Amino acid sequence: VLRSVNSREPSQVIFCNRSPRVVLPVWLNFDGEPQPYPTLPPGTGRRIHSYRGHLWLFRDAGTHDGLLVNQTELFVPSLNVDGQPIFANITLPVYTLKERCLQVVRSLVKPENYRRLDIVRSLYEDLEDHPNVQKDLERLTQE
Amino acid sequence: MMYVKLISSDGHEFIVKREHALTSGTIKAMLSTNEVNFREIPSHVLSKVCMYFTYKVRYTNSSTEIPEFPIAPEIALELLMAANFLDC
Amino acid sequence: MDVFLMIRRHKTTIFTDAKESSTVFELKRIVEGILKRPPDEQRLYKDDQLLDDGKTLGECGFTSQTARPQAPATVGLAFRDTFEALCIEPFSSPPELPDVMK
Ligand SMILES: Cc1ncsc1-c1ccc(CNC(=O)[C@@H]2C[C@@H](O)CN2C(=O)[C@@H](NC(=O)C2(F)CC2)C(C)(C)SC[C@H]2CC[C@@H](CN3CCOCC3)CC2)cc1
Repeated sequence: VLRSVNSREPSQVIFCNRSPRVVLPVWLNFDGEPQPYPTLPPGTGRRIHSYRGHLWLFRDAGTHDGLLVNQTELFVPSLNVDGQPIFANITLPVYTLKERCLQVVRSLVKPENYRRLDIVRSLYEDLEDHPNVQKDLERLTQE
Repeated sequence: MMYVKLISSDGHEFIVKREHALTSGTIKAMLSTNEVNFREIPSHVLSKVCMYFTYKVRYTNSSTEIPEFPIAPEIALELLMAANFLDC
Repeated sequence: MDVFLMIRRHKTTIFTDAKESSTVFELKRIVEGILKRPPDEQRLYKDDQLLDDGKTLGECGFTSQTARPQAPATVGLAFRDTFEALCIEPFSSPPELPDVMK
């Protein structure tokens, strides 16, 4: 269900990274398969050529933590008005404290050593449940 | 506004807005005196939890660009355990 | 522009926000509603420097850069015929990093 539409109608977009992360843009192709695009460093913007009805999501390039674009999960280019580009402002979500702690711990501990940490077993499983695009697409489809 | 007192294991008293504290479903249940004691959370963790409450209320549903919530490596594991318990 | 503070005395820490343009005096009014002590019984400090009631918080050095929600700025408080000495007890010390986190 979540797939780009082959509109063939050009739409110019500014991918504007307003996050502290290196951002990976992800394009959902016409079969709903996610395709990675070039990364954007923190504090950078790029004018890119996309199409109306196309679907994009944004993630941390190294960790795949999910990011927000114009305050939501999915970005769909629309029609350009006045020759103005559509802005896609990529930002951090407000992560839960638990998820942010999981991010930092994963950043420090190799997955093979998660089970060495002195914490309850359910948190081993939470640490091992790394963020990933495919699961979020399934969550979004069901919504 | 209404304030609650959250007390760490080492006896530090943290006075925060109730609306901020209710970010944690655990704390809401513990409140429902106006004081909550955490026998397992020391102040170098609970102070950071209160900063998170402030951070969440300020930036949730905000269009300003959102800064990262910072967490030093030396507190990360205990803060994870507190966050798991507090459900926030 | 809002500023975000920890108002600290002894082993008490108050988390609150205020305007950069609001005054030290208006902040003591905040403290009064919470701690039930009058402004004339309060002394507020930035680091070791006592702060004048007329001065704005920004003037004292509390700004968006220094007083953020994630990293709040600390305002020292001393209560009183003699005002006590400013004393803020530090937070506890984190343990040593687990080896798998090194
Ligand atoms: C610099 C930068 N920084 C962060 S992103 C970014 C960037 C960089 C290049 C662009 C060019 N723009 C698109 O590729 C827009 C985007 C999306 O809308 C799909 N797409 C199309 O062009 C689709 N084509 C069609 O739909 C039609 F032709 C109308 C029928 C396709 C994908 C079916 S064919 C396009 C061809 C040529 C371009 C490569 C793009 N390679 C691959 C990824 O690595 C480098 C770039 C892919 C195959 C855009 C953004």
